[PDB]
Amino acid sequence: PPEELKFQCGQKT
Amino acid sequence: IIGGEFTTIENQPWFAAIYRRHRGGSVTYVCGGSLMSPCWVISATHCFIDYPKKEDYIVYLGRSRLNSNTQGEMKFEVENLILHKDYSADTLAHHNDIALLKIRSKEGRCAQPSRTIQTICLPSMYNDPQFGTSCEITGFGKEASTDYLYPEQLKMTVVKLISHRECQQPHYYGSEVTTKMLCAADPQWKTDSCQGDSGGPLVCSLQGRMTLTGIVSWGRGCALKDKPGVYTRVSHFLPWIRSHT
Ligand SMILES: Cc1cc(I)c(O)c(C(=O)Nc2ccc(C(=N)N)c(Cl)c2)c1
Repeated sequence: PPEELKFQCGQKT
Repeated sequence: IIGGEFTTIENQPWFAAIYRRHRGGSVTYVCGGSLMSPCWVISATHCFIDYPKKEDYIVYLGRSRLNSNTQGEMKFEVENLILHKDYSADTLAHHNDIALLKIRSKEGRCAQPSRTIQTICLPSMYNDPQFGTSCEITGFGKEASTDYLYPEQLKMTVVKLISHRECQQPHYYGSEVTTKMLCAADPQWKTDSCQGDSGGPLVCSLQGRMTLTGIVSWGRGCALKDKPGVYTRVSHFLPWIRSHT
């Protein structure tokens, strides 16, 4: 699935 | 930032560093910003007002240092530079001090998520934390008001939101502060944002999310007693944000 979906606003990894 | 600790981008993955090119060869830091969605960064219009030439700015994501590179950083050009039309500056305050930068890389793409690049959440319409909430600010701005250079390492600190009632006291900022601004200070007036921190984020937890509650806008001095830092109140600009992104 496309990279963008991996953004989760507010999360730090 | 006066006070605070040095940090790394992993602790603020939505922070964007904006620089300006002078074709003589130098690139200088201008302001900070925050990544909202893959192609949009938000900052302050006052950072661009004097040189609205989008082609002369460069935006970097995944950066922990100011002039050296960080592994994982991404470089973008500004495809669109939207400044607030009702932006005004008076003796201290900047009104409607929010700006949007649409970014594009040389390959033609927007940001990709990494352990150093993440978006920050936007609040819901007119929704804020209550005064007393501790929020953090980050940036490469001055560490002392008398400095003429910016730190090379990213810094961060915590400040608490204070009420408009408190910030509008005649001995603070009076009516310079409006409902479209938020004031944040450290109880001991020891740490605060300073010159160079403009455009950056004021992050507070709101409904369980780390939310972009403010954008570093203006302040009298840095870490001065009764002189809080004033931030643009993001929650009050949601219609504006949505209309352009
Ligand atoms: C000429 C210039 C340029 C930039 I970029 C700034 O950030 C400033 C500036 O005054 N920033 C600035 C200074 C102090 C504070 C504060 N918290 N007290 C704040 Cl919010 C912003 C001035």
